[PDB]
Amino acid sequence: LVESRCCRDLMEEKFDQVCQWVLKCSLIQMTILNLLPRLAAFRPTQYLQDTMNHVLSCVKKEKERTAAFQALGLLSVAVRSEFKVYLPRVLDIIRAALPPKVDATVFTCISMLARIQQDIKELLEPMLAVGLSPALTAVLYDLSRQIPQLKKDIQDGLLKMLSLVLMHGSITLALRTLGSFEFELTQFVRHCADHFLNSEHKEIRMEAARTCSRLLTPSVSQTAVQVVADVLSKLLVVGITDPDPDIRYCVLASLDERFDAHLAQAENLQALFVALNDQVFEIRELAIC
Amino acid sequence: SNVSVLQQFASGLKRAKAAKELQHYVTMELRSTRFYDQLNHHIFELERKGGILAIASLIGVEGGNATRIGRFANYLRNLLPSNDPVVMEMASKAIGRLAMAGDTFTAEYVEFEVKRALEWLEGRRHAAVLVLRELAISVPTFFFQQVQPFFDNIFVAVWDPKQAIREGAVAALRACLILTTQRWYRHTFEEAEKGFDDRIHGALLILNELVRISSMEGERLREEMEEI
Repeated sequence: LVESRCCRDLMEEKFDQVCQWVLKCSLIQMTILNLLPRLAAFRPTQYLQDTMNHVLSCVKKEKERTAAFQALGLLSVAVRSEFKVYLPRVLDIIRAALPPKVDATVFTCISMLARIQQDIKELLEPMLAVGLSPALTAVLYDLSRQIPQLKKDIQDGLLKMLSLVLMHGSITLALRTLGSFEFELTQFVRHCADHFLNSEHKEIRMEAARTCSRLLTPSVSQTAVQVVADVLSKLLVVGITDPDPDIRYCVLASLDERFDAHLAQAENLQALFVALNDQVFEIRELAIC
Repeated sequence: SNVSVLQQFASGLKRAKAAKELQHYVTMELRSTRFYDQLNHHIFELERKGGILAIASLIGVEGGNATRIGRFANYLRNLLPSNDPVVMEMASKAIGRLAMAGDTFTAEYVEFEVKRALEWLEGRRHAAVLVLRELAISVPTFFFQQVQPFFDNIFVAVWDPKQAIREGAVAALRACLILTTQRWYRHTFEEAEKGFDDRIHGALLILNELVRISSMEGERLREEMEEI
């Protein structure tokens, strides 16, 4: 309506201010980068090239890389042809930035730019060494679901990092990743029954109980029935002999209706029968159900 | 009953404060009134974060309909005159939360606060922008009673020589623009163009709000990136 009428004039005025106030004004620099993504989406090659050059100039600048990373991703989403050949500059800048390790904005730029199939093949290695962060995991999971180009490669990289992480609070994130979404496993669940038996941290135990039930998805051969019945025993004992009810409450909540055919064993029943006579009601209510 | 409450309030005022407020809200709901009011008055008089948190914690739990609204109205105006530190932002949020309870006097309190905030519109303009945004967020219907004077006042306060003042003005203007768009475009465009022809971040912030409101396609991507 009104904004759509005086849009080219605003875009021309916005471009002039960015081109002129290049090194004269951090308040304007933060505002200019934010205004560029709004202009790029609303007004879509001279404008795109100038915006990319201004973003590239501010990408290496201090206190502007995070703003420029989001601005570049927004422009790439608006037009895939505009950032088709200009994406390599972002990849090259982040190629040695990840190996060197501020990194939160690097993952966001990749996630925004992701939404062709050969650039992600080698880019996984620099992201793997960047660090174990929820943003990195969320961005990688989003890429796999939206674009499952090499599902095994993303699975292999995530599995390799998870295996070495648990070999020796930061580990709790790796345990979350395996129990977050599907993976491609009897060796993990056997060692998974060791963290809550030795680690005195209450926080790691809260996630430890949650991941055991979700990782037990293979539930007529006498090779997996024995192991699944063993890992079930550890959680049942922990859910009644733990000091604080917070760990106990999540143990029985994980044992939902699905385990009806696995909780009917006589040895397992005695574990549940104790939970009826519990000091706190929140566990008694769950136990009786 | 009162000694423990008084001790908890002092400890929270001076994660400990959040835990005390949650415990006090649970204890108040489970369950004297004069002792709580006296402790809150002493905390408000003296510290600042604890008194506002205790008042906010008791808001929506004890069940004050009109009696608590009047007492909180006087306290809310006491901290409105002077823009105290970042802790005072909770007090404005507490006032907005109390004004959103749905009381009979809430409509009159919102109108009185809006008129007072218009006069203020940097210990006055910045506080008014946050207060106006809090009122708009809590009571969008009550914020539409006087929107023409707000636009004129915002167009003059955003031109002041400040940095963080325009940040609250842009957010307050965006909230007013969002409410209007949910249910002035010419005035906003003309005012921005006049100021476009210190005056760098403010002009871009006003233009950014108009661009986001006009086209929401890019806003979804920003929200998705922030969530992930």
